[PDB]
Amino acid sequence: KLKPEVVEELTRKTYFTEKEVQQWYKGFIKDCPSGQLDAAGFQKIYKQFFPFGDPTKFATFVFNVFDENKDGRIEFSEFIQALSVTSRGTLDEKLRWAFKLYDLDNDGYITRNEMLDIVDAIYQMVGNTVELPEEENTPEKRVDRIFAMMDKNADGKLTLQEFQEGSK
Amino acid sequence: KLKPEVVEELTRKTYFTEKEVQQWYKGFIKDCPSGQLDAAGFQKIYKQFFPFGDPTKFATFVFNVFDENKDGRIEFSEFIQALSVTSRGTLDEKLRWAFKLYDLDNDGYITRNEMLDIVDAIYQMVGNTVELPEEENTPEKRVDRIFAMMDKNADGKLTLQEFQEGSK
Ligand SMILES: CCOc1nc2cccc(C(=O)OCc3oc(=O)oc3C)c2n1Cc1ccc(-c2ccccc2-c2noc(=O)[nH]2)cc1
Ligand SMILES: CCOc1nc2cccc(C(=O)OCc3oc(=O)oc3C)c2n1Cc1ccc(-c2ccccc2-c2noc(=O)[nH]2)cc1
Ligand SMILES: [Ca+2]
Ligand SMILES: [Ca+2]
Ligand SMILES: [Ca+2]
Ligand SMILES: [Ca+2]
Ligand SMILES: [Ca+2]
Ligand SMILES: [Ca+2]
Repeated sequence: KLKPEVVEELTRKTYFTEKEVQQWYKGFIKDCPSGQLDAAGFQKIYKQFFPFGDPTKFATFVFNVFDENKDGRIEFSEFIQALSVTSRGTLDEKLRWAFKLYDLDNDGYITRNEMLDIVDAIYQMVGNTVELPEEENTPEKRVDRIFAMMDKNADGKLTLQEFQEGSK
Repeated sequence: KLKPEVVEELTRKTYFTEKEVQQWYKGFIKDCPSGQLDAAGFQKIYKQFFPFGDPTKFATFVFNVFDENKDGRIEFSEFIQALSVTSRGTLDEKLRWAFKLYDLDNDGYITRNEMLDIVDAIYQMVGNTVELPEEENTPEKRVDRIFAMMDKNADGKLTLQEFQEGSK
C-alpha cells in the first residue's frame, strides 16, 4: 500500500483522484513487483502488446521520456506523471511530452533524422499489424470504392449510364 | 499518299483538319508500312514507350477498342477515329471509349473483375516507372512534409515553439 502523504502529493501533482492513484500503484506493483522498472522490462511489456513486431527502439525512446531524472529506472512517481500528462493533459503538455519523445539526444531540438528514427521505431513495432496511411488508397481499394459507388443497383455490373453518371 | 475523297470523308467523320489527317496517315505508314497493324505490332509499339514493363495485357485491351470491326487488324480509318475521340472528343465520347476499354468481353457491362484486370494491366506496364497514388503519402514523404512545414527558419532543427505552432 501507499502512505497517505505520498497519495496526497501525487494526487496534487497529477490529474488523478486519490483512488485512481492507488489503483495505478496496485497495477504498477502487480506487473513490476520490485517497485522499479528498467528498460528491459519496459521493452518486454511493449512486446506483450505487439508480439509480431520489434518494440525495442520505440520502447527505448518512450522509456527515455518516462525516466524524467535519467537514472535508468522508472519509479512510480515518474510512472504516474507520464500517464497523467499523456492521457489527461492539456494540448500544450501533451505536445511538450511528444517533443521530448522526438528529441532523442535531449539537446532541445528535433532533427530530421531524429523524427525519421521515431517513425522507423513505430513501424518496426506496429508496421505489420496496424493499417498504415500509405495503404488507404491501394489499387484494389480504389477499384472497390469506384465500383461500389458506380454500381447504383448493386447487381455487380456497370451499365454505360452507371459508368457515365458515376464518372461525374 | 491518300486520295482526296478519302481525306474528305475522314476529315468529315473526325475532329481533324485535312492537313492533320494527311500528317497522321504519313505517320501511320511510316511506323506501319503494310498499312495494317495487328496486335503484335501494337504491343511492340507500347513496348517502346514502356521498355521496363510488360505492356502485353494493356496493349491487347486497347487494341480491342481500336479494332472497331473486330477483324484482327487496325486499318487507318480505325486508327484515326480512335485518336480523334480519345484526344478531341466530348466527355461523353471519351467516356464511351473508356467504357469499351473496360468492357473486356464486349457484353455491354463492366464487372468488378474486368475493372480489376484493367488496373492490373496498367500496373504491369507502368507500375515500376510512374508515380502511383499509394506512394504519395509514404512514411518518409510524410516526415519531410511535416518537418519542412514546421521548420520555419529552415535551420534543419525544430524548437519546441516551432513544433507546437507547427502542430496546429
Ligand atoms: C488503458 C490502461 O493502460 C494504459 N492507460 C494509459 C494511459 C496513458 C499511457 C499509457 C501508456 O501506454 O503508457 C506507456 C506504456 O505503454 C506500455 O505498454 O507500458 C507503458 C508504461 C497507458 N496505458 C497502457 C499501460 C501499459 C502498461 C503499464 C504498466 C507498465 C509497467 C508496470 C505496470 C503497468 C500497469 N499498471 O496497471 C496496468 O494495468 N499496467 C501501464 C499502462
Ligand atoms: C503525341 C503524339 O502521339 C499520340 N497522340 C495521341 C492522341 C491520342 C491517343 C494516342 C495513343 O496513345 O493512342 C493509342 C496508341 O498508343 C501507342 O503507343 O500506339 C497507339 C496507336 C496518341 N499518341 C500516341 C501514338 C503512338 C503511336 C501511334 C502509331 C501507332 C501505329 C502506327 C503509327 C503510329 C504513329 N503515327 O504517327 C506517329 O507519330 N506514330 C500513334 C499515336
Ligand atoms: Ca527515474
Ligand atoms: Ca535532438
Ligand atoms: Ca449496376
Ligand atoms: Ca479492324
Ligand atoms: Ca463485360
Ligand atoms: Ca527551426
